[PDB]
Amino acid sequence: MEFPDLTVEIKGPDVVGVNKLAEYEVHVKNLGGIGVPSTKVRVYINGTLYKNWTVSLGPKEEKVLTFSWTPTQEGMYRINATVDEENTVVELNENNNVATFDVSVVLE
Repeated sequence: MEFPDLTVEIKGPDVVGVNKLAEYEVHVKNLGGIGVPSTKVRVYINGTLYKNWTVSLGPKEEKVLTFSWTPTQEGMYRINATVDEENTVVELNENNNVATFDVSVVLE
């Protein structure tokens, strides 16, 4: 067809202080033994786009994206990452290409 299985992962600190810089990583890999050149990985915070990357992935290839974020307001933040948001490639799984990560920001 052929139909890859793209997946993404969010990892990093769970609780961060206010007005402090934290580093997070996105782990994106192919699991369909076919490479996608069009592979776009994006990250949102509370629905709003924070950052984006365009990359290419070969068969069973993994790439690591990084970003650094300083939350200036205290509160709960939900960080989501998606790959192929625009749906340019049809995959073997469609729910297996999103990652949800919960962050708590404190004034501490």
